[PDB]
Amino acid sequence: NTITEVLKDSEEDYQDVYVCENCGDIAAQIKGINTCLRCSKLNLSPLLTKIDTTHVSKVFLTQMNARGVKVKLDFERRPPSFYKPLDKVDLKPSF
Amino acid sequence: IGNHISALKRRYTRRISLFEIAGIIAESYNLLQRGRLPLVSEFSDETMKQNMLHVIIQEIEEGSCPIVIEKNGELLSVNDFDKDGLKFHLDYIIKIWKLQKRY
Amino acid sequence: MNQYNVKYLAKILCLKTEIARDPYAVINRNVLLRYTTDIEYNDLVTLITVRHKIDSMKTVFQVFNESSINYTPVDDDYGEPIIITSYLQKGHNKFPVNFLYIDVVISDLFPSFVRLDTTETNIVNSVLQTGDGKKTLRLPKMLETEIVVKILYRPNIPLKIVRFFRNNMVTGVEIADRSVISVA
Amino acid sequence: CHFFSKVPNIGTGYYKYFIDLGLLMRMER
Amino acid sequence: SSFVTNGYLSVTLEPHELTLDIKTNIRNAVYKTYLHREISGKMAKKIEIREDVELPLGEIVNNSVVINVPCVITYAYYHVGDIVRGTLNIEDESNVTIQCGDLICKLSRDSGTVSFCFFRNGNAYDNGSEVTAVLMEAQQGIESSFVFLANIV
Ligand SMILES: [Zn+2]
Repeated sequence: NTITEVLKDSEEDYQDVYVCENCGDIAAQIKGINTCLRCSKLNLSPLLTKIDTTHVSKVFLTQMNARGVKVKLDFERRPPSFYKPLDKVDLKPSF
Repeated sequence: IGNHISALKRRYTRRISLFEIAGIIAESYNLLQRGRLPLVSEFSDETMKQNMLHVIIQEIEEGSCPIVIEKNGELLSVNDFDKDGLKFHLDYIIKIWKLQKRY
Repeated sequence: MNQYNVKYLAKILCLKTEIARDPYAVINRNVLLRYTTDIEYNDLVTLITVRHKIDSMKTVFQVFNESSINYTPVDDDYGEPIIITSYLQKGHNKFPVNFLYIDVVISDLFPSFVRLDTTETNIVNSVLQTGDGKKTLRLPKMLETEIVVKILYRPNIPLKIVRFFRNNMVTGVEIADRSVISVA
Repeated sequence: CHFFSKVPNIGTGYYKYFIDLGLLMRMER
Repeated sequence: SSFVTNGYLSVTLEPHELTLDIKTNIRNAVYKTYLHREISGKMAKKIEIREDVELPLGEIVNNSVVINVPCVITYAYYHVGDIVRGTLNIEDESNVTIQCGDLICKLSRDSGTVSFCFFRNGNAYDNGSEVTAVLMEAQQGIESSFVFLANIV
């Protein structure tokens, strides 16, 4: 956690940023509505999801997109989990 | 013979080290600092005049710690680990905290 | 095939005899203490007779060059010709000349190895699982063409895991395992 | 993990943490 | 034109909301993030919280908690060819719309005219008049309402 927080942007510089799960573009905000221009132009309705990354990461990915490389991100949708009681274990020796 | 090894490994899962207890304390302390509700017994207006670390240790000891940890494909509360190891690590941690003026 | 590398191969054709007798024996230098060998050299067919001291049982190997192979079973024959080849190739009875430039078995770098039986295999497989569903770890790899695999070969027992007793400077002996991957 | 601002699977981060809301929802004002 | 399902809705809570007002916060968040929004071509017109099944564990992410609330969802949707009726609305010379209970119909430019507002598609329609239309093409919804390019019936 220490290094994770050291390498991150200051918590006071947070803001809401959305990403299109289809092409990886940072969704723009037009009239208060989140919209991916590229996918809207193609008559698609992709999911927009919130991310929390550093600014330099966005700069790097955009510059990589300039050279022609498309970078796409998926997100984890693990099914829900439930806690179950567990029997006791001793672990001491027989002395 | 696979069942025997599976049982031995399940028992092995219950041992506790510094990393796990430190992580549990970190999660509980962060959530409490940012404003959740303490789950101690006899909660009252006097509970807010104590030290938050005393509150966390009390919650752990009386079995009302909400943090659940996943170790080897299972989900364990802080009370499912071996009790003696929990006492061992907590004693060490409380000593060093007292040296730091936290406890 | 010359007059020297046959004396190196006669030692490998005692570990092979041991494995023929007992497929679950541990193989290392010391096995040679239980066998004796007699060699009759020739430029066409070489004869190697291996004898087990206690049992007094004989095994006769016929060694040919790759180019010229004229094999006919004889008394107490091992049942399959031994072939010395120019390069490394698949087959438990084919040995490259690269393997026979020195006396291999008695070097300090020759391994100590064994084949696991079914119970030990089940124990290893169970130990490898991560406990989270069916996800499992993998043992490191070793090619199918190694001399170790050639020595450990039985026609009706596929070989999947090999156990090594490593020399360890601080604990004496250590145990490791490897998985055999095919070569095309 | 460093690229995407995630917690490395090292030390304290080697495990995954949840919060059990069962007890909290069993309390009534 | 609608159906009902049982499913989990994911939601995010802050630590300061983990108090005795937990159920209220869960309900408010679920409504705020799924009440009248169109997602994947469908809308969730009515949401019921089970209140009778075990709640799954919550996942701690950075400084927030993620919860899968079980619910029974009443989904509604529209397709091309449906006939709807709604109040006409004109904001400028180029933007003319029809407002319904949960549907918005957009009229193509080469269908009528705006003058004064009033609309002339062969008949005079006053600003706020009720007109019938048929959906032709779909788009992305806005401010919790369906959007469709439609022509006046
Ligand atoms: Zn897109």
